[PDB]
Amino acid sequence: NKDNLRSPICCILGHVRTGKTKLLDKIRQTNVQEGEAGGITQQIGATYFPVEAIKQKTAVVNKDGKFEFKVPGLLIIDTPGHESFSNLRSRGSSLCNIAILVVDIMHGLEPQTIESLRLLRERKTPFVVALNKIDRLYGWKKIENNGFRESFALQNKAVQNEFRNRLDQVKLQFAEQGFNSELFYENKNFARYVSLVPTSAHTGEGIPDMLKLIVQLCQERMASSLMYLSELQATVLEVKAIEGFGVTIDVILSNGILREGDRIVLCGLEGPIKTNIRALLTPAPMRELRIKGQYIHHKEVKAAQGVKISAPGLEGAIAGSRLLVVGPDD
Ligand SMILES: Nc1nc2c(ncn2[C@@H]2O[C@H](COP(=O)(O)OP(=O)(O)OP(O)(O)=S)[C@@H](O)[C@H]2O)c(=O)[nH]1
Ligand SMILES: [Mg+2]
Repeated sequence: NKDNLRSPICCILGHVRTGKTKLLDKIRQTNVQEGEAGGITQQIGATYFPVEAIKQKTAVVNKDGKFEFKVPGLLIIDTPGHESFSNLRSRGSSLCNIAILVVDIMHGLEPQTIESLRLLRERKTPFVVALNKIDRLYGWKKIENNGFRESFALQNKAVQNEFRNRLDQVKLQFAEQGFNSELFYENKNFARYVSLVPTSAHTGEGIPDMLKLIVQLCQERMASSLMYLSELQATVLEVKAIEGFGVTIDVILSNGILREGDRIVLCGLEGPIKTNIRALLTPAPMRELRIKGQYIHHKEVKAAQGVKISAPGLEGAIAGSRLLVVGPDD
């Protein structure tokens, strides 16, 4: 049914300083990356992208306009690239229906790329690879926010030669790791072979191709079930004190529908916590949940979304705990 439609979850994974947060910043038109403490990503980030915005940002690679969008929206998960946060990467990976694996085209596959590849392989998660930082190709000239193929056609042959050498050795690296990969238009076996999207976080080039590709991951590679809403699933990302709201929880609503006044149960230090959802909040669209700002009050939220819950007795709450809704009787 057209209602009960579900927004899938996409996880961005990659080696440290590969441009994950920067790519998200370019799509969002924000500056989270500069703001980050320690100059690193240390927490899971949630941004919701309405399908309209995706249509906007994919216009250059879909100018006839006959490409089909059957998703209501897409929830996007940013993850830490550092070696230390294996656990956060694992959690994010557990949550996400599809993925973008970011590779620095200059460096190729690196240890955390390998780790992420194991994570994706183990949970059989459909993914595309973003060859980021293509502007670092010597003598690259920019057309802002343009499809990769269009701008690549305009490049000189030094740039094309460097690009195809790096592309070749990245393909050989993937082959060594047990993956057959292809440049996204060159791929004839979408099910078995991984599409590669050259991108620039600074220039925004290749991003429309990437967006349209994760969309096609949702429509073709992802299970049909997850196109539609189902029995509720939610996971606690964070526990924090917010003023006017006391101790609140940042939660990923993976499936189902969350409602205001719902009696919920989640896990705390020494045991279960049963309470009622007094306030159901989201960040503004195209904005991170962890980043503070304004909130939108909801009387219900449909999966998948990043939400903030205000409720009594959430002090003990544990991150990574599942969240359940308790029905009125028996
Ligand atoms: N030239 C160029 N630089 C980029 C590009 N993408 C990211 N960078 C630079 O690389 C650095 C790291 O970017 P960042 O967004 O923090 O990567 P990350 O994957 O999120 O890093 P982390 O979360 O694992 S710590 C930043 O200083 C950014 O300016 C790109 O496409 N082109
Ligand atoms: Mg980051």
